[PDB]
Amino acid sequence: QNKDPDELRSKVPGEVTASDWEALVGDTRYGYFDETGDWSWKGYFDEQGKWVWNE
Amino acid sequence: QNKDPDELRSKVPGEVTASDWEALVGDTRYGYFDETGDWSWKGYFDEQGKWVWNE
Repeated sequence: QNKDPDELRSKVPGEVTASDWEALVGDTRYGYFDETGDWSWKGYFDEQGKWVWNE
Repeated sequence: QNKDPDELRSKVPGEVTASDWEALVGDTRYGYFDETGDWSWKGYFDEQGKWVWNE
């Protein structure tokens, strides 16, 4: 399983890679599957590599 | 000379590092300074390394 929202950040600080995002695909803490069946995100990694939300 | 936002993208494909954002700092297209001098971002890089706005 994945880490919880407050804590989560990229394996390496300041560097976000495809793994940092793909680990989160399908995990409904971090997004949802839209009308068409397409993953959409509820946040993103910031310059630091910290995960932030949209709102 | 940063590219414009539709064309912009990460220096190394499949990877985003601070330097990719560092180049944008003080490019008013991509963020702005508040009155105390903090820089706010108007968007972020996505998994493909493309700029996207906080819509």
